Amino acid sequence: RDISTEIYQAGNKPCNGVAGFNCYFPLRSYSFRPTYGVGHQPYRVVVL
Amino acid sequence: EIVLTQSPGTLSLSPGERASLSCRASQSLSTYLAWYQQKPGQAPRLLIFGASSRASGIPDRFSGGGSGTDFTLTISRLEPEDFAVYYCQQYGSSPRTFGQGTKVEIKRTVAAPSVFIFPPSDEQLKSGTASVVCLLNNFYPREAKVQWKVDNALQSGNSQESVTEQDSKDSTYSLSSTLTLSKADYEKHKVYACEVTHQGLSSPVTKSFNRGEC
Repeated sequence: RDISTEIYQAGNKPCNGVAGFNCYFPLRSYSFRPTYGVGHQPYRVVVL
Repeated sequence: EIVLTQSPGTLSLSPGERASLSCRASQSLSTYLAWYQQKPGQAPRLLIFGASSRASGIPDRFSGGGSGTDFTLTISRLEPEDFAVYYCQQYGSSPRTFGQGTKVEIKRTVAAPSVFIFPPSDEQLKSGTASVVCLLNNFYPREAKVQWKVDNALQSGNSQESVTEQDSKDSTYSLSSTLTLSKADYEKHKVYACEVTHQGLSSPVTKSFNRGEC
């Protein structure tokens, strides 16, 4: 399990802790709506 | 591969303030579509991502809209530079797919085409392959119909159609159609004719020549 929120570095230039070009927040918001298609629709998953 | 199509195959509009582009997808994309502008002779450039948020380095005039099945791209202000082929790509569901694309034409006064027919050269006849070239000059709209008639009989599938890009000075399109025949086949038919049907033309124009300049 990785919970790090450090800005990803995709460029030679130092990220600087600012999500500029070539620096993007690793976590991306996930969007769910009732109208959305079944594939997009959220599924609760538990693995034993 | 999700099936996606662009509602206008080609749109012709003047360089003013009106533009609209529509893409329809069989399966709902849940607001996950992008638009790309490809200039002729140039690599495609991202215009918008997600159909809601403008990409960096993209002018404010460009706008995106629509959700799920229906996606609409509208340009509030149009400039000559803007005209280009536009492709919408679906990335919501793997595999990613690209739309066929829509070219935005420049509106100009409708013009009847100029038809030129050239008989095959003697050197070409010596080679043994005879080609008849039909030339269309300064015809708008781009869409046109060329039919080859030999001895008053239509010919299909033996012709290749070549269209130049819209001319900058007068916004006009030129089309060349080539009919390829063997020397024996060319000898068999005395008369070669090409029928062109265009919006500008009041009636279809047929241009013909007799074999050996008869």
